[PDB]
Amino acid sequence: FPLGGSAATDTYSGIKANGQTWTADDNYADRGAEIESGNIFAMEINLAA
Amino acid sequence: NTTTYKEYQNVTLPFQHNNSGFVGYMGPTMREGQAYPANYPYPLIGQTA
Amino acid sequence: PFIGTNINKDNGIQIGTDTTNQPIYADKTYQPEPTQWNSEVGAA
Amino acid sequence: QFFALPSTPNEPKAVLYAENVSIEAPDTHLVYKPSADLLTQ
Repeated sequence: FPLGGSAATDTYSGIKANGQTWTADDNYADRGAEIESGNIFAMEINLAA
Repeated sequence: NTTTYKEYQNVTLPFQHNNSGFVGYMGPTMREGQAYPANYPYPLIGQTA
Repeated sequence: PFIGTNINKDNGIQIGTDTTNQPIYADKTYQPEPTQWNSEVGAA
Repeated sequence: QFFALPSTPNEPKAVLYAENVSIEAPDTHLVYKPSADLLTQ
């Protein structure tokens, strides 16, 4: 695994009515590294062979 | 041999160094430094001794 | 290494002191740190 | 708490449950803590 989840940071930013009409006041002004979609990127190695 | 080596100078623990960016600094801290040739172990073998 | 602030001709890295400091070359850095897995070197 | 997308497409392109909790850790002694403010511990 990597050293801090990972970097994909879908920098998202907010939500509300109509269509999740958005702008969550407690905003997160484009704060939003979301669990960057998916698995946590990483590689392998047969650490036993 | 401290008293026969012309160019010996003792080095304290914080100022010793074998891995830059390759082992934490003074503890189990992560991957500290940048890179560099070793300092401390003072080889005891090889054509240079 | 020492991602530090201010660089200066005849000087450069600015470790820091009562007023301001500066290191010197018999021991600059070699194996010191960022260690916030993240210190992105920004401006300055 | 639903969120968004730079591609504003002001639409919930991504939401994850947020769920408080009560963290123990019987086994860990943070060795460089620099709480909800820090990370990188």
